[PDB]
Amino acid sequence: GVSEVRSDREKFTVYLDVKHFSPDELSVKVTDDYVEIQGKHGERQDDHGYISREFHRRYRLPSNVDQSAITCTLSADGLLTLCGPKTSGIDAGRGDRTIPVTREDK
Amino acid sequence: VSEVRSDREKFTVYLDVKHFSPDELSVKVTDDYVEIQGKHGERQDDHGYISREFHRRYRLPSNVDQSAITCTLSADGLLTLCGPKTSGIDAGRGDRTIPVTRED
Repeated sequence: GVSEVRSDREKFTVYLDVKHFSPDELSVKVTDDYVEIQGKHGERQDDHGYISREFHRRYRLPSNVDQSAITCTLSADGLLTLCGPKTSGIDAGRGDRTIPVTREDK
Repeated sequence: VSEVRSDREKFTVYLDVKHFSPDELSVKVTDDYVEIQGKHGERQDDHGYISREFHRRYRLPSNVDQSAITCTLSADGLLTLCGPKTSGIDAGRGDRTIPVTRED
């Protein structure tokens, strides 16, 4: 559907279709071992109509994802990709933070 | 997800609202527009949680009888709004809340 999670020995990946949402309309944060994605997008419709859509998603993070290294990219086609590098050892990089939503130039 | 039809007899809106239970939907006529809202609180899904809200507005043709607009919702989550057209000036005009009826 709209939301898929993948996991291999190197990383944890979330793929979320957010078609028509702009980077400025998306907020991505790490909060309490979840990645939180919030979006609100409005647009005109035919004959004076209007549609607004809002959502709030939380994805549970495995303990071995390095929260400080999570990235978020948005494609032209509206695919949001969250990438969470996995780590071993002592440095966990755990902590709440705001993740920049970076549009890729493709 | 949306389609609007408008012929000499009626105005019809088809809208996919599959994520929303009937009680999570509100349809109103406000200042000659139809406003449809869907809102649900945090649900659990396989990977975490999700909440959603939408607000969709449609401008009504001046000759739709607002008082006669009906709204039904299919088991598959398709909303159908229908309003007959009438010739009389301001016939049936007025803000109202339109109950979303289950089709079964």
